[PDB]
Amino acid sequence: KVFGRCELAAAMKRHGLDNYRGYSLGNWVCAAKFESNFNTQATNRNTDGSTDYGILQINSRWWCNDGRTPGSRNLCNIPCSALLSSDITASVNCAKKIVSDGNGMNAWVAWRNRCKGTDVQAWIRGCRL
Repeated sequence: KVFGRCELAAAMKRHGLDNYRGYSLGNWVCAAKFESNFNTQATNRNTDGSTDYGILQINSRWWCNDGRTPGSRNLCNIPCSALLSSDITASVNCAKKIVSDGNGMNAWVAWRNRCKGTDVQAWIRGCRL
């Protein structure tokens, strides 16, 4: 699905993301613009061979089942392609837990560089929720 700016994210709050586990709603919409370009079908195989999946860019190495990942933990218990699907109602669950790890946003590389120190609520500005 190709999502628009203001219509790609209203569902996050529909899935519990408002100031969840201390992260502001100012910090969520920035990152996906930096991991799959508002796109759900973008998954990218790192040099590490653990292919990343979804807008979220989740790698096959620590979280989901693809089978081309040796030694994969698969803590998420979900087929990796179940993430990319037109319906995103379940992928956020693993996301909503990835941070509880105590690394929170550390797992994502874009928020730490492109979204850190930014005008984050300026990504939620101008929209109706």
